Parts: sequence; C-alpha cells; structure tokens
Amino acid sequence: GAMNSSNYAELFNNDIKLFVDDTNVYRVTVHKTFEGNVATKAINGCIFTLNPKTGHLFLKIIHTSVWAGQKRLSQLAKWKTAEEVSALVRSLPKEEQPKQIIVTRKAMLDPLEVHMLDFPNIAIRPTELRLPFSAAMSIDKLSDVVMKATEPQMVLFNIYDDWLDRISSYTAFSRLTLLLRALKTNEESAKMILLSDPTITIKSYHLWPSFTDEQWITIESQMRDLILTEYGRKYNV
Amino acid sequence: MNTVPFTSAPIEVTIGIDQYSFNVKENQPFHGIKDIPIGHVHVIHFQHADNSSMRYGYWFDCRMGNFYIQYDPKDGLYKMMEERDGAKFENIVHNFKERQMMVSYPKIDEDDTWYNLTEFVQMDKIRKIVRKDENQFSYVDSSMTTVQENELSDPAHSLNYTVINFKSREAIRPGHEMEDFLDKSYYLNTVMLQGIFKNSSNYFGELQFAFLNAMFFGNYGSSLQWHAMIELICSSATVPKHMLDKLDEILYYQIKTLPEQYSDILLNERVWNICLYSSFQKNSLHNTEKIMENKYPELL
Ligand SMILES: CCOC(=O)N1CCC[C@H](C(=O)NOC)C1
Repeated sequence: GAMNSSNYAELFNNDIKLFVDDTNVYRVTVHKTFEGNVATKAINGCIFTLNPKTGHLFLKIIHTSVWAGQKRLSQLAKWKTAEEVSALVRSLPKEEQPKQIIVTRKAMLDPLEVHMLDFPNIAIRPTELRLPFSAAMSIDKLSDVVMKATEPQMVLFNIYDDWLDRISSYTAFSRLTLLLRALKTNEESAKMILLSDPTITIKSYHLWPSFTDEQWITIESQMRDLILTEYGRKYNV
Repeated sequence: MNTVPFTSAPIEVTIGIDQYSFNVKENQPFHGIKDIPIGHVHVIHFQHADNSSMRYGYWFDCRMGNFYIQYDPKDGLYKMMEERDGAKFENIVHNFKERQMMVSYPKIDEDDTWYNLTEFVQMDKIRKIVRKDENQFSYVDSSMTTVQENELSDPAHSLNYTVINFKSREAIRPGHEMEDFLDKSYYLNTVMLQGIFKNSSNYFGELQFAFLNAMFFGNYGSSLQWHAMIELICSSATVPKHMLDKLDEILYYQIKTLPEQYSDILLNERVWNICLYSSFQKNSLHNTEKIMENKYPELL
C-alpha cells in the first residue's frame, strides 16, 4: 500500500525500487498578451526518477516540442510521465527492473498503472511522505541540462555523488531530502550556505560540493536552522 | 397464460413473482401462481420467514416446459422442478384452479413494468450466465459470487457475467493507453459489442439481468456488474444513438422500480454522479437524470 513514516526503512532494502516525481514535467511561465489576456509559455521540464538505495537518477528531459498542438497539458503530462517511466523499465535488463515504483503524487497512480499493465508484478504505490523532489531544478547542473536541451534526452546522474563510500543509503537519503527541503523553502539562502566557502568546490563529475564529514555536519545544521528560520518567518513564531 | 403449481407450502415464506411479493403462512392452501404472462422470462423467489438469510429463486420461461415448486425438507428450500408428463401437469393445474388455491399474477393492464425491465433478457442467455444444463430454469441466490469476484470460490455455483475491468489489457490497446482509459469507446464498441456480445441487445440483456439479481436477491456481485456495464457506456465518447436512447429507458424503469428504502445499498454514488454529471453521456440520459433527481436527490 502507501509508503509512509512507519515503513520508511523499506526504501533501503535490497528490492529495487524507484521514486517517480512528475512535478517538473510540465512547466510554464504565465504572461499577458498584447490584447491584455493571459497566456502560458512552456519551458523544458523533466521527470525525476530516483533509486533511493543507490542514488541513481534517471532524468528524462521533457522538451517543449512534446506539448505542441496538444490540449489539456496538465493531464497529458501525467500520461507522458507514465509512458516514459514504462519505456525506461522496458529498456532495463530484467534483473535491473524495479519491483516497486513509488509515485510522489497520487494523480500518477492510474496513468502509471495503465502503462505498466505488461508488468503485473511491479507494484505501483503512493506515499504519504511530502518529499521535496520538486526542488531538483534548484540543483544547478540539473537545471542547466534541462534548459539547454533541444530535443528529448535521458541523462543519468548519481544524486548522492560519492557519499555512499562513507555513509549508508538511509543517511544519504536523509541528507538529500534535507538539502532539497532547504532549497525549496529558501533557495537563495540554501545556495548561499552551500557555496559561502570558495575553498570547497563541486567536482566536475558531482552535483554537490566536496564537503568533509565534519563540514557536512555543519552544513546539515545550517540547513535545519534555515528551514526553522523560514518556518518562523512564515508563521510568525 | 401459464401456471406454476406448488405441491405445498410447509414453511412460512414470502414468495416473489417478478416485481410482486406476498406472504404465505406455515401450511395454508397455497398451491401456486396462475395467469403468468407468456412471452417474458419470469423469476419466482423466496425469503423464509424464520431465516431471511438467503433470498433465492428461479428464472424460467413457461414456453420451455411445465415447471412446479416443491419444498424439500432435507435441503430446506422450495425447489423448482420440471414435470415431463403433460397430462399429469394439466390435470394438477386444472384441479388447483377449480379449487381456487392459486394466486393470480396481479398484472395491471396498463402496466408495462415487467416488459420494460426484461426487454432484452432471454432464457438462453441466463442459462449461460447461470450454468446448470440439466435444468431449463436457473437458480440464483443472495450469496452466489461472480467469476470476477472469484478471481480477486466454487465455480459450478458462480454467476458467469462478462468480465469488465477498466485497467486490463483487454480494455487498453498498447500505445493508446491515455486515449483508451479516458474514452472507453474502443472497449465498448470493438471489444465488448462487436467482439463478445455481438450486439447491443445481448449487452442490455446482461445489464438488465444483473440489475434484477441485485434487486431481488441483494446479490452484491450482480450490483457490481450492473454498475460496470452502465459506466462503460457512459465513459465512452462514441456510442450509437439508439443505444443511448434505449439505455435511458432501461435505467429509468430500473430506478423507478427500485424500493426507495434499498437505494442506500443498491446504488453506487460514484458511478451515478460520474455518469449523470461528469461523463461523456452526462446529457444523454434525460429521463434517468430526472427520476434520479426527484427520487434520490440525497445520493447526488
Ligand atoms: C399477490 C396477491 O397475494 C397476496 O397478497 N397474498 C397474501 C394474502 C393471501 C393470498 C393467498 O394466498 N390467496 O390464495 C390462496 C396471497
């Protein structure tokens, strides 16, 4: 059934699973027309498909051409997401295919279920967790590859960089979700924290800076403070 | 006009004949039902006074044989049987009639209700849904499960309705996933109408039979089937005009006949609200929407 706080350690067991987040598939800017009406302009989007155990991220870039001449784009986007995830699964060797796919938004359940009818043994699950994967486009290298794409494209990343050499998956996911929650609550402050110290760099083959274990503890503390800071600014506390 | 004689009535029971119901007391001179209209299927059904558990009954067509009812004290129910000796049967019936120990089928001449509920129902199709080929009549009760219910357990006692499942490979063409899920016309017109039922008459017959089993026996899987067959039509953007008009008439008479006090259990809020107010056919069921709004406005 649904994934929640109670069954959270299941994310890090040895059954292959993927989270699918569709928030950033259909992205628009709303603007005024010459006549004073409102219109939208689509920009490139992405499906965020993540193995929480290994950090492997399958970033399917959604180019604005896929929406040309289509109607009801917010509904289409869910089915296009499901089409692309099903295509990804079919492209993987059998022993790499997931046993479960967890969708971060319940509106993806029926589209994914229908696209996966050929895979009756792959469980499609919702989650009660409020995960911050919408903030993936706040990671500069992911935003850059999405915006620069001129055609549909799949790009593969490890969203944990090399962290699993030193920490467990559970801890790596906790770090990722804290980073993304912070970037979602106050992007400017979060990026300031991550780069305030010019001596710490991001390796060419990495997404995040090369913090030592001790520096990650400081960074993680600064991110929590930020989240609590924003929480007080928001609610006046 | 045909007759279903009863050998006797040893236990107190409410007897149904089509949409009529009446009580019989423990051991009264009740010997059966006469003046049954020829040309329709019929259902004779039972609810014991001492144990309302298990409504049960028999679908039959008097054109196919001479049928009677006889209580079986071992199995504890009123059983339908066929009498193969015609002269024996005519003599039994004529004697019970002469002694006026039969209730007369209460049909009002103006009243087309039963025709309207059974327009497309045919004994031969009932006997394929209810499999017991040694008898010309078909037993149904409150507890019998459907083939689909069993998939999700005795197959000889199942209701073999046509399986409808909107999230199935039968319903969804590879490559038309969104199209076929949001507009079920392919599944209705090619898979079900052309493929399985052959024509809309057979589809409506199964729909009507499913409703009647839901209503007369409280058969839950029958209610599921009735609603699935409605939903498949309403969720199709392309339906022949003659089917939509007939569907409106069918549902109108089903809603009209439904006991007001059973609406809570026999009517699925989601399906009806979807069909009348959100679906492709939200404007194609004028009579049904009007009677639903005036009779069950709570549900909506
Ligand atoms: C449908 C009409 O029958 C009834 O309403 N009944 C209840 C009262 C007694 C009647 C009866 O058994 N009469 O003939 C033997 C049956």
